[PDB]
Amino acid sequence: SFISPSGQLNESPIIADRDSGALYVRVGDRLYPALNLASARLITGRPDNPHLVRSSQIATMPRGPLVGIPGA
Amino acid sequence: SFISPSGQLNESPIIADRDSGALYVRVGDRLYPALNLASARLITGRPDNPHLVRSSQIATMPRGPLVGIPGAPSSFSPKSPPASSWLVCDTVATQGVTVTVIDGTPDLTGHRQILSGSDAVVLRYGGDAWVIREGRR
Amino acid sequence: AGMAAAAHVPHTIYSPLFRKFVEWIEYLCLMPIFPLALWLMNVYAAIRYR
Amino acid sequence: IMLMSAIMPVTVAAAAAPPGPVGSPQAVLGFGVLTVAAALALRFTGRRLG
Amino acid sequence: GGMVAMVFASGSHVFGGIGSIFPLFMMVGIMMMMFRGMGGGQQQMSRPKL
Amino acid sequence: GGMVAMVFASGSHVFGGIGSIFPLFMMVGIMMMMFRGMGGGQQQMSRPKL
Amino acid sequence: GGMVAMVFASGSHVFGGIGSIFPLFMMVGIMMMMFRGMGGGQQQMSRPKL
Amino acid sequence: CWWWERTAGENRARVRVVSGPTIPVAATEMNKVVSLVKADTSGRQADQVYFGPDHANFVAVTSESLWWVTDAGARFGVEDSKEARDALGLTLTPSLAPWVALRLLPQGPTLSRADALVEHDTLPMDMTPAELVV
Amino acid sequence: SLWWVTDAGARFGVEDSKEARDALGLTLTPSLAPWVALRLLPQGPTLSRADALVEHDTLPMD
Amino acid sequence: APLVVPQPPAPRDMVPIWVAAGGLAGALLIGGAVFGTATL
Repeated sequence: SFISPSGQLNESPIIADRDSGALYVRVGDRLYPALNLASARLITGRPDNPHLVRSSQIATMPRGPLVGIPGA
Repeated sequence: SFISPSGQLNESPIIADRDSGALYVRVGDRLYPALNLASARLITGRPDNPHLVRSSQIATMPRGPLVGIPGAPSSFSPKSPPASSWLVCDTVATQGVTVTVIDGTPDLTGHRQILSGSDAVVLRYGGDAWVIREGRR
Repeated sequence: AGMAAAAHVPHTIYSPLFRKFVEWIEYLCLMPIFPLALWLMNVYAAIRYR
Repeated sequence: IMLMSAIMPVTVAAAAAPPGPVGSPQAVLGFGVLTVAAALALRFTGRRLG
Repeated sequence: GGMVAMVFASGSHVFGGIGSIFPLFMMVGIMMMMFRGMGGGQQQMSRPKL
Repeated sequence: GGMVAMVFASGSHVFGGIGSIFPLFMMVGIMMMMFRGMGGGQQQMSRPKL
Repeated sequence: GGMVAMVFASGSHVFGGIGSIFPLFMMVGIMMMMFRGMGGGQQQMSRPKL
Repeated sequence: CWWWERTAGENRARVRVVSGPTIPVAATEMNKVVSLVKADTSGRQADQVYFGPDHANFVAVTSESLWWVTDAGARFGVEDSKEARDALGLTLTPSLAPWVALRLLPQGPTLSRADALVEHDTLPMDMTPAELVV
Repeated sequence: SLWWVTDAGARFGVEDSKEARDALGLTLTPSLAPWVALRLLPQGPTLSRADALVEHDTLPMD
Repeated sequence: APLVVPQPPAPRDMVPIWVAAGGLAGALLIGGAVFGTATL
């Protein structure tokens, strides 16, 4: 785990891609790409930081259109 | 301390806050916050990926207003398949229809079948009725 | 719990393996003091970032 | 035989006490009282050890 | 090992072949000096025999 | 000493100042094992048995 | 050492890794023969004892 | 320069005037002033912004209103309600600031839960932008 | 013409110039597609080096 | 367009947990008393 770090999905609702840095937010069973951290907190209701997740894991879950406030 | 000191900055022009996940781009001697990875690449001219940097370092460098194209794509991974396949689909309700676009190889299992031979279907459009067969209307 | 221990301990028998175990608890307690006190003083973080 | 038979009604009586649909919380006190009752009967009766 | 690693992180990379021979020979010397101190005698009273 | 001289001639200058603490403590550690240490087979007497 | 150095001056630089293993191991064999040469002991005469 | 100074709990702030050869920032820090875009050509907006030591991010003004100021020099309004506070954090008590100064920073949309709940396929383009010079 | 299709369904255009292709990392051979099928996805802004060299104070929301 | 959030789940009932936790507290304290006093 120290030689070549990675990550895995957990309960937390704010996640980010381990190698691309993109921000995503979970709503139900679906992942939505979010425009920024402010709108991600606001949507979810949890004051927290993004959790880095393996890029091959994020590709398996369903998606949706972009969400949030632009420029926040 | 000798294997990795504090002063080693400027290793690449695209950096990300190790704590906040924020994305920044370097121009001249300043740091500008960028809207997304797509516009960060185009501004810099390098096809790299963000390098994680400790938040205490980025607070010592001058800021700038926001930069880039709003809403541009956030991730790149080019792919090349052996063959290109696209489908346009229509499904009718039971007075209402929905349109679906399929990219990739279709799944022909089950009762799904190619409309070959004497098979046909009839539909309405603009008052007229059209017969579908041999791949033509 | 202290009064309970004080009242019962003087009139019971304990096998050597247990008496030898309470002795070692003292040493296990003494060892972490210096490594922990320097951590509370933030010295290791101060040195790693010189 | 009579003493041993009395533990079952006492046990289910305690296990059923929590409200709502049956589940995890019933088992916690149900098996708890069963544990204490058997251990207690053993010491003062001194028989049927097995 | 730390002294060697610290030199590589500076990029001097003077080691390999000609250079590595120093730490290579020097490593053997320490093992002999500590082995020599333990090899002071040979007799046993081990648990399996007691 | 040869390793340090070899790195200094190479121009790394990494061992200057506080960086010198690594060669220094090793040289001292070797000194303790060679001059003091413990007696051999003909010197069976020692603090734990005397 | 002379035999090794003369090859580097020619620029073939064949040593390192695969090649260096011969001169490295060969060096140990010489030390091992001188050790048997100083063989024996336990006479224990010395200026400080006389 | 006009100066406003206040200590928490004091009934009134101290107002003073300063003058000199250069803006009151040490020569070692002079190089990190931010230069705004200034899309509003009227005299109602500042040209530059500087954040010195012991600055304040979360601020309240004289019924009171709450604002969040970014390092880039933009200000955003924050809802007073428990939902908005609890979701962003901001539970601590804000510092005071005078409206005659705070109004000079450019304004963004307010961070209200009720308007964050939106979907888009594509976003609108920004008119009248400014050039990034390398 | 060359286009990029995102996982979320939107399509973005790419200016066919050596500097734009290499900056994004698209020096590769593209796959073919018919216009009747592709025209159905929503169209986003164009990707080009000249379009990205701009600064903004804050973004609007029409 | 507006986002469709899922309906929030109802919080679990605390009464069954409190009586269950109280049940062990009661049973162990009762059982311990008869064990301890008999030592006297």
